[PDB]
Amino acid sequence: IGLTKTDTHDHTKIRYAEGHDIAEAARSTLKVHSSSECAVTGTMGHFILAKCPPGEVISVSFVDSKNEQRTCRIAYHHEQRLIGRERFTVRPHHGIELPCTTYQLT
Amino acid sequence: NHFNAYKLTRPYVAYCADCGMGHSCHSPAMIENVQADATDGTLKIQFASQIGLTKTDTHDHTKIRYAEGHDIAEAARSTLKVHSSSECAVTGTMGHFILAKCPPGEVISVSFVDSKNEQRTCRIAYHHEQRLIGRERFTVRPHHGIELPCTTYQLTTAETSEEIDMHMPPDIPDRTILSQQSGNVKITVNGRTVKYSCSCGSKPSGTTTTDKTINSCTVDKCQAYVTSHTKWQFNSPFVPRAEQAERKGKVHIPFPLINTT
Amino acid sequence: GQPGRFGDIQSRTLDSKDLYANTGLKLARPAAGNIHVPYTQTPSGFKTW
Amino acid sequence: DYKTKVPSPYVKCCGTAECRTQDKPEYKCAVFTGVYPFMWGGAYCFCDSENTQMSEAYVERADVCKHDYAAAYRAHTASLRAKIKVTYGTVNQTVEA
Ligand SMILES: *[C@@H]1O[C@H](CO)[C@@H](O[C@@H]2O[C@H](CO)[C@@H](O[C@@H]3O[C@H](CO[C@H]4O[C@H](CO)[C@@H](O)[C@H](O)[C@@H]4O)[C@@H](O)[C@H](O[C@H]4O[C@H](CO)[C@@H](O)[C@H](O)[C@@H]4O)[C@@H]3O)[C@H](O)[C@H]2NC(C)=O)[C@H](O)[C@H]1NC(C)=O
Ligand SMILES: *[C]1O[C]([C][O])[C](O[C]2O[C]([C][O])[C](O3[C]4O[C]([C][O])[C]([O])[C]([O])[C@]43[O])[C]([O])[C]2[N]C([C])=O)[C]([O])[C]1[N]C([C])=O
Repeated sequence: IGLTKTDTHDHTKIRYAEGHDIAEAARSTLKVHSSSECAVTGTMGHFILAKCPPGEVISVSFVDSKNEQRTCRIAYHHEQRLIGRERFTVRPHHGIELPCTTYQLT
Repeated sequence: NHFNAYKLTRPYVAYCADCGMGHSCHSPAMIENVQADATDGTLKIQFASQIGLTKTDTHDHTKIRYAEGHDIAEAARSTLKVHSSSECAVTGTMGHFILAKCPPGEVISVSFVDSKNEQRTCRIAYHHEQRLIGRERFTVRPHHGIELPCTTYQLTTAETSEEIDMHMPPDIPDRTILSQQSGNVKITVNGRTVKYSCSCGSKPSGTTTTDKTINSCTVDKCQAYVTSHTKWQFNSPFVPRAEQAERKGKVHIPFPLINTT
Repeated sequence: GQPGRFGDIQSRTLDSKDLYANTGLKLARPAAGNIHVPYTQTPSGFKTW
Repeated sequence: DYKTKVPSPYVKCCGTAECRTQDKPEYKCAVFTGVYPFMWGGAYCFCDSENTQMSEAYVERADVCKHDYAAAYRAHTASLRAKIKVTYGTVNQTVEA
């Protein structure tokens, strides 16, 4: 993602393979969804990280210039982790600060 | 048609707990609470921006109002969404309050697109479990059978006997005033009233509107403020108040619940 | 008014202007930055019943 | 059901307030020192060591329970009414008594 055929840094378009040519397509039609419509958070290079609710599957679908919605799915037993001692699902607006491990957006 | 009741009302920006992930920006998508004291299953959600009224106080159907950078802007309703775990349809949009019916889950959220073409969302923890009526465990209204008494909300968009209070914004802090010289500061660019204050003690605070110079100190001494009001706001518990602690304005709570089947 | 049992709020009629409550309400200091009102409370007893 | 009405948290920078009470259900006052409120406009005030924050809240009867509520009663002796049919060939009446 991010790289048109001529070297540039586009924040919207994505390069893919069809007919072993180098075709462009923008991010304004890329969705990820496993059990709900997932929500992406950071998009770089040849990897994609995102938070989204647990389930059993995972999906990537973006649309090409011929306007089809090519996608592929795979099985993955993702489930909600348990930090601390109270199994929540949504960050509340006051509590206790704890050691966890997250990713950096650089 | 007239229903006016709103002529001095302005949205706000408050703090939230999630903005997509992690970083909790002070966002224009506050959710005060979610009242679920009906019986059918619907939710009466009250959130930050208000919908139905254009910029200068006229009834609209499809345009919405919101705030950004303490100035007023607009957007559309047909590009708003509400969901919990699956996308659930809105059933009523009026004034300041969202009204919907929605499947179970453990989160509620509202979103809409910005006039800068963005996707601002907001999520908040809340438990909504399917509350049941009668001695069955259904999920969809069938076609054959019997009926039972139950309470629900009515779409009458002008009705009395419930209210919240209204106040005025206290003062709005900023450091981003056009105040810069080599050893001096230049003391306005604005279109509204301003109160300035500092601690380089030669002149007290005042209520100037034209430019000045304070000739003395580096910029990390003075902080500026927007000052006395044009409209009213809601006494949300996330923004402080000024020393005018009153109950100046008050506003309908629409959709009074009534007996039905 | 045992907080969290039946009827931790009580009213002597539908529309008396005085009431009684033992909700078990306390307050805590905020965090760095966020302006809000951290309030600790026993949840409802009536909604529990 | 009840409700927790929370008015706005009046913050005073480099000063202190004094909360006069109110004849109200569980009117609770709390005064805190050492705060640094950090809103959208940088900081709210400009001071560093004398800042105070005022938070007040009370508990009140919710607005919808004018239509749903539980009511406890004391229960005392009762009465008895009956309805009989009095057929004896000659015209049969019904009676409550
Ligand atoms: C779903 O439907 C139910 C019906 O079961 C509705 O309940 C009714 O709501 C109304 C609105 O408040 C109630 O009316 C009021 O009732 C109070 C209680 O009634 C007492 O007094 C009456 C005298 O008529 C007796 O018959 C009864 O046994 C009670 O002892 C009254 O105190 C109110 O009135 C006072 O002022 C008026 C004048 O303004 C006088 O006429 C009264 O006599 C009294 O002095 C008022 O009448 C009604 O009682 C409720 N029903 C029942 C069975 O109690 C629900 O409200 C509805 N759901 C929703 C959401 O609205
Ligand atoms: C009088 O007497 C008589 C004797 O005979 C009696 O009776 C009888 O009864 C019965 C019960 O009710 C009757 O039945 C009726 O009808 C009705 C209508 O609807 C029906 O439903 C029912 O089931 C029944 O069938 C009969 O009819 C009779 N018989 C004769 C009359 O003959 C009576 O009751 C008495 N009282 C009077 C008032 O009559």
